[PDB]
Amino acid sequence: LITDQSREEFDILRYSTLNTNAYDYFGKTLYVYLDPAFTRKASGTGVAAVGAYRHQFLIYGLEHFFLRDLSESSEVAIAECAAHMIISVLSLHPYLDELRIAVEGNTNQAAAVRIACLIRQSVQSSTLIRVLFYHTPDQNHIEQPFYLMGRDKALAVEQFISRFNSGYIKASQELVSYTIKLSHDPIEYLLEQIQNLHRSDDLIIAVIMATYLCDDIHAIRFRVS
Ligand SMILES: CN(Cc1ccc(F)cc1)C(=O)CC(=O)C(=O)O
Ligand SMILES: [Mn+2]
Ligand SMILES: [Mn+2]
Ligand SMILES: [Mn+2]
Repeated sequence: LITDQSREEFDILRYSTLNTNAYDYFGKTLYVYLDPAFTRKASGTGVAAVGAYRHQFLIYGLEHFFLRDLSESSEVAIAECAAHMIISVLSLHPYLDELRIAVEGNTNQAAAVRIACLIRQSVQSSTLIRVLFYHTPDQNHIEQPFYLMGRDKALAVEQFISRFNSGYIKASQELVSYTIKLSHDPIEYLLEQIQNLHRSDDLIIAVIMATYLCDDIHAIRFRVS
């Protein structure tokens, strides 16, 4: 259960990240979590781009979208959508010099590795940046660029609820979203998913997980793909 004050302050108090006199105030690494679409009913693809300000977090980008055809063409669509958001966030924040991405590979491990590669090729065509992916060892023990969700989801949700209520999770006032803002405010949209958090959710799961993978404890899992 999320406090009404935290919801109110999340809406009215946002980080002004474009003052050139304040570029050296923020963390220089962008953490991205991607939750791909999974179908009786179909879920969408959730993407969140978070960063650090001291011991707090700020959301830079959010993407939530549903596909019309889910046969390999969707992999290109998911990757391009995520890459477009990342490129725009990096264009506005020149202080970001590292990119740490986690692609959820629970639904399909092979498709997750394909998406990771597609994002890496798009981002590297557009900008010169260090790109690291979360690596998990597969059935054959070879490290692959995907994240596997399990029991730790309970820990990540718990951690989030405590940080959110303390006001340690804030939005950027130059928050990038190409998929949302379609008769919405991206924050008001995210807040609706926050109010339904229990003990569609793809966007809040991406926010919870991106802020969870910020920890030093996970740093060793991020490698060049
Ligand atoms: C079923 N899984 C994979 C999963 C498996 C085990 C686990 F602990 C956590 C996640 C989904 O990711 C579903 C989803 O996004 C959705 O319905 O929007
Ligand atoms: Mn408002
Ligand atoms: Mn998922
Ligand atoms: Mn999902």
